[PDB]
Amino acid sequence: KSTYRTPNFDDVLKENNDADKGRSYAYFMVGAMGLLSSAGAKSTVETFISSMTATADVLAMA
Amino acid sequence: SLYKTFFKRNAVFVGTIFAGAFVFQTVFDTAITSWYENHNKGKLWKDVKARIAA
Amino acid sequence: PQSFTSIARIGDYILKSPVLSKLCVPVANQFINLAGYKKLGLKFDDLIAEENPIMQTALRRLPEDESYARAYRIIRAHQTELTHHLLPRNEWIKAQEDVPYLLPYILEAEAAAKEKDELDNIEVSK
Amino acid sequence: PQSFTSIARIGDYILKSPVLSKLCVPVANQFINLAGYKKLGLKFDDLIAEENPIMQTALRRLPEDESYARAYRIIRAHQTELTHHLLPRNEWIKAQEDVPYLLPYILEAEAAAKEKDELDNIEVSK
Amino acid sequence: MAFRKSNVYLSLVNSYIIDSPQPSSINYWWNMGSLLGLCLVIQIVTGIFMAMHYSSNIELAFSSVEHIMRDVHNGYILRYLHANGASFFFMVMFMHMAKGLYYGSYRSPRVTLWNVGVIIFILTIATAFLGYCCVYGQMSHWGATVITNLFSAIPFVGNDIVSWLWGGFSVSNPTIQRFFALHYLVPFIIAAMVIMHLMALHIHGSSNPLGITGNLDRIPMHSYFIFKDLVTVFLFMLILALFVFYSPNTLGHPDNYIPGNPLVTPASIVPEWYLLPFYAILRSIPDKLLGVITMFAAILVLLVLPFTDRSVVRGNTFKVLSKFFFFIFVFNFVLLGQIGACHVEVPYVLMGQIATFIYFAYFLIIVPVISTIENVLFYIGRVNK
Amino acid sequence: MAFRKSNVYLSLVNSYIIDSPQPSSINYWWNMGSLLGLCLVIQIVTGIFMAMHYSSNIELAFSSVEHIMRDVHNGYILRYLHANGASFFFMVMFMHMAKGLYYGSYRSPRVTLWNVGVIIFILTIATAFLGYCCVYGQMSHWGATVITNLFSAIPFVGNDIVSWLWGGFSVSNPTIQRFFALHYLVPFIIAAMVIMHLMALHIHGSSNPLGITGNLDRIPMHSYFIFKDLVTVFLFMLILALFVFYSPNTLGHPDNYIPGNPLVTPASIVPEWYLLPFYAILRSIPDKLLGVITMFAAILVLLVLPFTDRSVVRGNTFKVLSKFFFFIFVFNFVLLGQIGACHVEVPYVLMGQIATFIYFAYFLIIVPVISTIENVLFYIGRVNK
Amino acid sequence: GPPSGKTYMGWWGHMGGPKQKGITSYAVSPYAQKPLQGIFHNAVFNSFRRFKSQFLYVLIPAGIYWYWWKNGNEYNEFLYSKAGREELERVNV
Ligand SMILES: CCCCCCCCCCC(=O)OC[C@H](COP(=O)(O)OC[C@H](O)COP(=O)(O)OC[C@@H](COC(=O)CC)OC(=O)CCC)OC(=O)CCCCCCCC
Ligand SMILES: CCCCCCCCCCC(=O)OC[C@H](COP(=O)(O)OC[C@H](O)COP(=O)(O)OC[C@@H](COC(=O)CC)OC(=O)CCC)OC(=O)CCCCCCCC
Ligand SMILES: CCCCCCCCCCCCCCCCCC(=O)OC[C@H](COP(=O)(O)OCCN)OC(=O)CCCCCCCCCCCCC
Ligand SMILES: CCCCCCCCCCCCCCCCCC(=O)OC[C@H](COP(=O)(O)OCCN)OC(=O)CCCCCCCCCCCCC
Ligand code: HEM
Ligand code: HEM
Ligand code: HEM
Ligand code: HEM
Ligand SMILES: COc1c(O)c(C)c(C/C=C(/C)CC/C=C(\C)CC/C=C(/C)CC/C=C(/C)CC/C=C(\C)CCC=C(C)C)c(O)c1OC
Ligand SMILES: COc1c(O)c(C)c(C/C=C(\C)CC/C=C(\C)CC/C=C(\C)CC/C=C(\C)CC/C=C(\C)CCC=C(C)C)c(O)c1OC
Ligand SMILES: CCCCCCCCCCCCCCCCCC(=O)O[C@H](COC(=O)CCCCCC)COP(=O)(O)OCCN
Ligand SMILES: CCCCCCCCCCCCCCCCCC(=O)O[C@H](COC(=O)CCCCCC)COP(=O)(O)OCCN
Ligand SMILES: CO/C=C(/C(=O)OC)c1ccccc1Oc1cc(Oc2ccccc2C#N)ncn1
Ligand SMILES: CO/C=C(/C(=O)OC)c1ccccc1Oc1cc(Oc2ccccc2C#N)ncn1
Repeated sequence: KSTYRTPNFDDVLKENNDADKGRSYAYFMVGAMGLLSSAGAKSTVETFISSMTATADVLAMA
Repeated sequence: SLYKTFFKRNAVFVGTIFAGAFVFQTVFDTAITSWYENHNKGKLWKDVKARIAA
Repeated sequence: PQSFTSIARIGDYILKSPVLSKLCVPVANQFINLAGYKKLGLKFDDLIAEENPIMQTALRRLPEDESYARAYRIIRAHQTELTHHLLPRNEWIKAQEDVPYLLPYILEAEAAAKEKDELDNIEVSK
Repeated sequence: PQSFTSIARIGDYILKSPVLSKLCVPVANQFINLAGYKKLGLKFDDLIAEENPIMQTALRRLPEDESYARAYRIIRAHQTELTHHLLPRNEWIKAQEDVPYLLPYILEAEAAAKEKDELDNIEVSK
Repeated sequence: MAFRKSNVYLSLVNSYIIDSPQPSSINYWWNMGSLLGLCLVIQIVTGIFMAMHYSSNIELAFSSVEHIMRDVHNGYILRYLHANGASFFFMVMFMHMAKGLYYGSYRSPRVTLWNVGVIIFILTIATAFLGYCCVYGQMSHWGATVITNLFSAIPFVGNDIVSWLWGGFSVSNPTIQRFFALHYLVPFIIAAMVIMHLMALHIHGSSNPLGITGNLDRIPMHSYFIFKDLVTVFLFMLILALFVFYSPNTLGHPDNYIPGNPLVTPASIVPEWYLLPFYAILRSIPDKLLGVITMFAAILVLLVLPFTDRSVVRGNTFKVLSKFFFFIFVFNFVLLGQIGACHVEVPYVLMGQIATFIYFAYFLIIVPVISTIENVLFYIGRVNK
Repeated sequence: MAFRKSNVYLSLVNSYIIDSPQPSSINYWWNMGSLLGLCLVIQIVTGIFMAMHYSSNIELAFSSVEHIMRDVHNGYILRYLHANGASFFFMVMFMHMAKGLYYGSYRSPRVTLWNVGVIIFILTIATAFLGYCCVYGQMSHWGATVITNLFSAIPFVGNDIVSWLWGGFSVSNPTIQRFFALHYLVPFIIAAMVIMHLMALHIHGSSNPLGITGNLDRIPMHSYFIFKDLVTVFLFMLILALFVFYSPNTLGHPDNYIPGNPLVTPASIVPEWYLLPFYAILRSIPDKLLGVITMFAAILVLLVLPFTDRSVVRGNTFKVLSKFFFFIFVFNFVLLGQIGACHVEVPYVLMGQIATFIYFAYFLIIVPVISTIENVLFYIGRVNK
Repeated sequence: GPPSGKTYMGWWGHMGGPKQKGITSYAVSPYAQKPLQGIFHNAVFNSFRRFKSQFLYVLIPAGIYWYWWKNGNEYNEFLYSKAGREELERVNV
């Protein structure tokens, strides 16, 4: 048939599009992921770095 | 609008996920430690020392 | 790896035997229906691996109206696979449409490559 | 790095002064003879580094009879260098042949790039 | 053009993980290769920080690991992530190779990619053997005694390869010191083979689960398969964290917390779980020279698969007989691992000999016969004659 | 085409050492880069074989090296080739960098190639510092005491970087064990930077001693520069063999055959010869914080040369004033090495302060002023006005 | 550098498939679609047929190998008990 006729997309479309609500919820979930990934990567580096400080038997002879 | 005050300006979208994660560390560690010690009350050394004072 | 000349030699021997075509041909019809490529809208000649010089020769010599229809069936099968669905039942390939359209072009290119190989490594006698 | 517009501005100021052209010009003639590029058959404009957009523009606009002669002088200087020798004394570049053949093409391309840069970062007023 | 395509170092990054064309229909089995890259980084980084506190002398090796567990700040986290991370490395690698068998990824034009992967698998086995020796527990000493004594059955050179491997007359102090130095080096050779592995993959690209050409519908890597990779990265880290913090000694042997004693033999000598099927193949041949040859042939028989597969179709998706015998081979591999942890007793001796035969008959007998039959059934079910 | 151009792994070999177009007029100074590749292989291979016999505990480190010299078969050959090979590595690297200064190899379009080389030079200095600590001689202990105490003058973080570098309160047993583990690792990071160094070189090719374009006359690498490379490889090995077998302790200090004693200070604390000019720059600044900043600025000032050279001609071949001041800079570097081996006495204190100023004034004052004057002398000696 | 060998994949614009003509495609932005419309109509019927049209190729080889291991484990348990002592000398010959 004619290429100007668009097929049926109605079982996935929102009843009201409302562009300032669809963008706001998607950016909440991406922002929460970057929040938790930065706090997780920070404690990971501090676990490896603090293993080079003085051990428990060295501190006992201080 | 609350997209453009929270997630548009990506001089602090990198920033707020880097500063909200700083205060996140102390509130999270205080809440779990308080729950973990209350679940195990009567078994810790501080609960033992309070009545091995004799 | 096994050539289509060898597959057609074994297969035509079974189909001419009246006792072997009563045993193997019912088993082959159950094997194809359990394979399930027709429920994705494919013919069998769409499934042949093409990364070899014989298959590249046969795909060049295919007429262009059949080459456009082969490209649509492959694209539609990739989209159905990523959605983890099957096609609607009125869009399945029927058995009378599952014909070997590419097989005569493959067998012609195989016979020409065999004749060239025999003439290149050849003996003479006085 | 230093532009040829800046080099010509300083150099033409010395050459117009009658007291500065008596001091620096004898020193510059001893500097060129001690450099020794003329004993390999080169002019000075053969020695300019060419891996920049201004020099690629000026080399495209050179007439083709001068472009063929420049290519022969560069090739002859590479062959003399690997043999650890100098040219015969009757094949050295003379001072009246050491002319700046490429300098007007370089100065024209530099002025066009400066005018384009001034029009691209520009103010207005009502 | 953009700077990610014009720079000399960023164009290698852009053509591999940003703009590389992927087939649109690959599933979650195609995520195992990037998990193996994360596992190799985890094993290398926890390895360097533990090596700052380790002593490789035979009088000091067991107490150095106990010093890491007790006195180093977060030292028990470094060891438990390292020991459990080696078991997770082998599990992801087994699933990655079994994906290649099922979908026909070994076939042309990807034979060089499959051959480099077999070299990587050999070097990973040798790495885990050398790190287990560095603990010098009771299972460390006697497992090294059993394996190194196999090489003395080689004719005319055997009794001099073993004493060159010991540095002496038995497993002793020069053996442990040279095994720790080799254990540092081989993960850097593995990292260079991974780079050669990714170069051969860039030439032809990946296959897809339908087995047919992917050149008609491609999507770029960035933000589609980057975010699909994040789902399996976080699931991998969560399951690994449950083992490191809540059950850290489930995948090990309690005899390795006894220090190594060359005068007391343990009641049972058992390897780690990921080397148990190759241990049962070795114990099923009574002659000692033929047993060590068959043990190394179990890895090298993976190279015959591009020549014994006779099918004109790539993969197992539309083949019902090849599907059945693939899962026969999978549960045969699990049974061989279970036999390798039992005693040498009736009826486990005959069961291990039948399962060893089924392993080698899959590559050399079953695959060329079944794929020839499936070629003919596709033909005569369509051709009218 | 031929198989050396169609294979995925051999085409990298063919485009680098077989078919790569070289300028026809390069001299023997362009052979130093391939000698540096041979030196890195020699240091890595002798390093692994010695590490099979080495103990890194502070009570065992000095006697382990004496055990290598006496009890290991050909063990004195392994150590003497390793220690003397480090001095030959620095001498070839100094001549390689001085070739780049003379011929203008740092200039555009080769700035990325020059910047990667400066990173390699920093990592090589850190490698040789860590290997000298592993001997634990008397010069090993007190040289590590002097250098690690410099970092406590950094504001607000200084007293906690040093104790994180010691693992304790001074140079002690955790310091030597972590320095040997870092010493194993950094040569593998150097090998990865060398691969990035060769990728940037393949993009533009080499320069030539005339300073002008080489695109008009090229000859391939194989059998011309392969056989020219063999002449300098055999001369390098002959001179290295004369030091290893006939004079093996000339380039070292006899105080390093005394075991490390933290209670007895030596009469003179002197580094190896290739670190002596940077030691004299540090001792010429009386304030302790500005002295360690100036010491690290002496390496980082190599990055300003693409911006301070103002000449329109590449190289020093046709410039008589730039030739004179290049050799002023070379003999100033030798004098700074000699001052670094003297006592802090009159008049060596003022001589080291003047020579430190001449080092930094070459890159920032002398090169932009002289190259501006030589631009104008070329102009007015030809133009008739 | 030198040109490479002949492969079976190209790049964007010259990927190396057949020529396409007559196919139209349509798509809608993800910002204009319903958020997360899957757990139902996919756990209802879709995530049951996707493995139970495949379950018989896995569970017939799994039932063969589990029957074989369980039968051999009970026979080893009989041989080392008191009642299986007489068979034990016979089969260790
Ligand atoms: C060991 C430590 C490593 C940890 C990580 C390794 C993960 C290995 C898992 C094996 C694998 O990679 O293949 C998985 C395969 C499914 O592939 P598929 O693309 O056809 O399914 C897409 C789906 O329909 C949509 O999946 P969708 O993308 O829509 O949602 C994601 C889903 C979780 O996805 C994953 O975690 C993938 C592992 O989220 C939810 O379930 C929502 C409710 C919470 O599954 C199968 O083919 C058969 C299922 C059983 C396989 C288990 C065999 C293990 C030996
Ligand atoms: C730790 C030490 C490791 C030692 C390992 C070897 C390292 C050598 C380091 C010295 C060096 O770098 O030499 C470079 C320098 C090149 O600079 P240049 O441009 O002035 O001279 C072009 C080429 O030499 C002509 O040398 P020529 O080409 O004339 O030699 C003839 C022949 C090659 O002969 C030899 O093999 C002798 C070695 O080649 C032919 O032409 C015939 C072919 C048909 O050579 C020179 O001739 C200049 C002399 C100054 C050297 C002083 C070094 C100061 C440190
Ligand atoms: C020398 C080295 C030898 C290596 C041998 C490796 C053996 C280790 C065992 C690894 C198990 C991995 C088996 C699965 C391999 C993945 C490839 C595969 O089988 O495809 C997935 C299969 C196909 O499903 P679909 O039909 O929906 O997709 C078709 C494409 N359109 O969908 C499925 O059927 C998935 C079902 C998976 C069940 C497998 C159970 C495995 C149990 C092992 C337990 C081991 C610990 C005890
Ligand atoms: C972090 C900062 C690092 C600083 C790095 C500086 C390192 C300095 C250490 C010494 C390096 C040795 C310098 C070698 C000079 C290399 C320069 C070069 O590549 O060639 C220059 C010159 C070229 O001469 P031509 O061949 O072009 O002559 C033809 C007629 N025009 O060739 C020549 O003229 C060669 C003349 C011989 C030079 C003698 C130098 C003496 C060096 C004394 C070393 C003392 C060590 C104890
Ligand atoms: C692919 C990489 C690696 C693998 C598969 C691997 C595997 C292993 C294994 C299985 C053990 C025995 C663990 C136990 O049961 O206690 C071990 C121990 C050890 N490995 Fe590794 N390793 C790897 C990389 C490294 C590297 C690169 C280093 C050092 C730089 C290292 C240092 C150590 C040390 C010090 C031990 C002894 C401490 C311990 O027992 O945990 N490892 N390794
Ligand atoms: C440290 C080890 C390894 C790493 C990091 C690695 C990495 C990868 C990656 C990232 C891919 C592409 C994505 C994918 O298909 O998953 C891949 C594909 C592949 N790998 Fe590996 N791999 C490793 C080991 C192996 C081994 C042991 C084998 C086989 C014996 C192997 C054989 C293959 C094959 C055949 C493919 C192509 C699959 C296809 O295109 O369908 N690899 N590898
Ligand atoms: C670019 C590479 C390297 C450089 C420049 C270097 C440099 C040095 C130096 C200067 C010393 C002190 C030697 C002395 O005066 O006695 C040393 C010692 C040592 N290095 Fe290296 N090294 C390198 C690579 C390696 C590697 C890769 C290893 C180990 C795998 C290694 C293992 C050792 C050992 C065991 C010692 C102590 C034994 C001795 O004193 O000779 N080295 N290194
Ligand atoms: C392990 C260290 C190094 C290795 C293996 C190495 C290797 C090489 C090789 C093989 C070449 C080409 C041939 C030649 O011109 O000699 C080269 C060129 C070059 N290298 Fe290095 N190099 C190293 C260190 C350095 C350092 C420390 C610098 C400077 C700070 C540097 C800067 C350069 C430059 C500028 C060139 C281009 C020279 C020209 O084209 O005229 N490299 N290098
Ligand atoms: C200008 O044009 C040129 C050019 O003129 C030249 C000469 C070269 C070649 C010069 C080079 C220096 C390239 C070669 C590079 C190296 C030699 C660097 C070494 C690289 C490594 C990765 C080092 C690792 C090597 C090893 C051998 C370590 C492994 C050690 C082992 C296996 C021993 C341990 C084993 C046991 C059993 C203990 C060019 O590449 C080039 O560019 C196109
Ligand atoms: C088909 O399309 C694909 C594709 O699907 C995928 C998944 C990838 C995925 C790519 C990968 C998974 C990359 C592979 C992973 C590696 C190569 C990892 C290599 C490992 C290393 C480099 C280890 C190095 C580690 C260190 C140097 C850490 C050292 C520790 C230190 C320095 C301690 C610090 C010391 C002190 C004193 C603080 C592709 O590239 C790709 O394109 C082809
Ligand atoms: C041994 C395996 C090797 C594998 C190689 C993989 C590549 C790893 C690189 C990873 C990304 C690194 C980003 C580099 C940043 C951009 C490059 C750049 O800035 O180059 C230059 C500046 O030069 C430098 O300072 C180089 C910095 C050294 C980087 C060492 C890590 C950018 O300027 P330019 O205009 O020349 O870039 C175009 C180049 N064709
Ligand atoms: C980025 C820096 C790292 C890169 C290093 C590059 C240098 C690597 C070593 C080069 C040495 C050459 C190795 C042999 C080359 C022949 C390979 C071959 O014949 O290809 C295969 C055989 O497959 C293999 O078994 C490869 C084994 C690799 C072993 C390497 C350890 C057949 O050749 P093919 O027909 O595929 O050639 C076309 C390639 N596109
Ligand atoms: C040092 O002992 C190592 C062991 C281990 O499991 O390391 C991870 C081990 C312990 C007890 C008994 C044996 C052990 O080692 C091994 C080693 C091993 O190596 C091979 C694996 C596949 C093919 C060939 C070999 C060999 N040799 N196959 C089986 N067990
Ligand atoms: C462990 O002692 C190492 C020494 C050595 O020479 O190693 C090869 C050494 C011995 C005595 C005195 C000092 C020593 O070390 C050093 C270290 C050193 O390091 C640098 C070099 C250049 C720029 C910055 C630094 C620093 N820090 N510069 C000079 N001497």
